Amino acid sequence: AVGACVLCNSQTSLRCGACIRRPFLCCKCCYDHVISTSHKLVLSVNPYVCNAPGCDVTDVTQLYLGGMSYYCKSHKPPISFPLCANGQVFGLYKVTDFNAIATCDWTNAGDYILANTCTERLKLFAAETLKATEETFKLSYGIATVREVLSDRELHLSWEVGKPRPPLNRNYVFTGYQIGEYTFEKDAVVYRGTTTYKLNVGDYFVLTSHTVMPLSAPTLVPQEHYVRITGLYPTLNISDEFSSNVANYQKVGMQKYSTLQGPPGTGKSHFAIGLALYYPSARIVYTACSHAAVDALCEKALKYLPIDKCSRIIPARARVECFDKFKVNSTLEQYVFCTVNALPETTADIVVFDEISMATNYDLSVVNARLRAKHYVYIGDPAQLPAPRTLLTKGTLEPEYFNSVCRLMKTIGPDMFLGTCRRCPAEIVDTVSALVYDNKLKAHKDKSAQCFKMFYKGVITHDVSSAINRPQIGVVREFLTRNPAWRKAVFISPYNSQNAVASKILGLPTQTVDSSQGSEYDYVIFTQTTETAHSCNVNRFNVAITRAKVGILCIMSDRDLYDKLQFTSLEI
Ligand SMILES: O=C(NO)c1ccc2ccccc2n1
Ligand SMILES: [Zn+2]
Ligand SMILES: [Zn+2]
Ligand SMILES: [Zn+2]
Repeated sequence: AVGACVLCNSQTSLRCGACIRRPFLCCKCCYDHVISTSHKLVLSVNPYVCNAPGCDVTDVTQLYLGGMSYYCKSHKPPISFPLCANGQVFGLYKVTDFNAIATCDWTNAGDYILANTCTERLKLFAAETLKATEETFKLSYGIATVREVLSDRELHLSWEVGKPRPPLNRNYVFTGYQIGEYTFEKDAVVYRGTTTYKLNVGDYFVLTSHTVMPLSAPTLVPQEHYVRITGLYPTLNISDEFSSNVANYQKVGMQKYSTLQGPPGTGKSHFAIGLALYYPSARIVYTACSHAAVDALCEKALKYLPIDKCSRIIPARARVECFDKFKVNSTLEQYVFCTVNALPETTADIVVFDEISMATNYDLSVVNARLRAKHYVYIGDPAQLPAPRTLLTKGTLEPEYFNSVCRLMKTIGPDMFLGTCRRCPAEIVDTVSALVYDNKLKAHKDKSAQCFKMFYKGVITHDVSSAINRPQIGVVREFLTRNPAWRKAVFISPYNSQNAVASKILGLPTQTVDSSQGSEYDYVIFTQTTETAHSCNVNRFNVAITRAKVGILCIMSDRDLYDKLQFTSLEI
């Protein structure tokens, strides 16, 4: 009931009762808020409401102080002071951006733009409010009850009337009952639970409604610049493998935090594990939002770092299968690999946070709260995919607004830039360099002469909203007959429904653009499916085509992105 103002830290008993996070607001800032928003309920030890029996006046602008009690204009005593006077709300110990964050529905892009351009304390308020609004929104969808169990990987379901049905993709992990978490894909719905239980008919699955904890630590700690490497001890016997990053590792020891922008295949994993070989005594915590990103870092460490000094932290509510070669849950091992949401309360000499475009300000703050380190290193690429914002429907979110780190990388630029792509054929590197990296990404490989583009709009069908283009899958099928080396290709598309149709017809392994991020394949077959804002997104486009080591076939719908592709044009 007594804390500090979320706008100027001025100690106060006042909290906004109309805010879903009930932030402490000082007399000056509380007034500026209630006089401009629909928010008029003010909370103290006792609420600011009319004390007169059966009176429902709760608006602080319509209330007055009767000695030590509160009353409306109809019930106030002769000697009373309005709670709102001279730019203040009465309380003990006696902003336009805060009003917008506190009242927005988080469905517009301008809401997220503001959540990142605001002050630091408002970035945490925006992050808490957004995350709590994302969870209260989970109470809105309808329950699915089992009607029939077809097999071990398929079932038929009954849906709740009056409440809408949620998107059937691997993104929306349902929580079933206490049989564990369960996922779905499209009347024969394919079921895939984290736990393998012979599902009983009549059982029900409901979405993961978790409670949002408050944020204390900033998204980014205040920057410090040092004259020498601080708290870290370099090697002199440094493997020629990592000699290219020595100057950047030294810059890491001479700053509190450092940003590394690394386009696809420029050596981000290599940079992260080499930093451990450069400061060999340093205790490093490797973190990322996804289990896949943390696992990718584990594969690189297995190759260069002693397997005994490594540990993979796995939480009890195990949703996906993880890295199995390190000792599990040993918080004290020199090298700790763990996802943001499972981080223990520990300290480190260096913290490395990878796949930084996928992080939210909620995640940035959590890392600063659970880990107290001498140095922080943010590795990622603002030209790659951000975390999905489930409430955002109106407008497109730009990279300088993904999180505080991406905002820094897109405005002041990154501290370090890995400029040479070692993975992709030159056709792909030249296209993405011009598309998203301002011609600064250089190709290490020559042109493979296996990068093709075909302009084919086909026919667009929709399974609810995930789009399908059967003629584009047919064009791929025709190409494969004439190109058997492409038999070993991974099929990629912006839609899971397209991928389900392509897996049945082509039999190729399948990946959405979003789930392909971080991975690499010799051959990639990409069908754009539609020319929507989703499939034409340049960050998704950049990710889609930078998955290929040898060859890529792009069946395009957008003339703009087709014309930008510096690939060999095909006909049929
Ligand atoms: O070792 C690596 N991964 O296997 C790697 C990848 C990409 C690189 C790019 C430039 C310099 C070095 C690199 N190293
Ligand atoms: Zn204040
Ligand atoms: Zn409010
Ligand atoms: Zn009253």
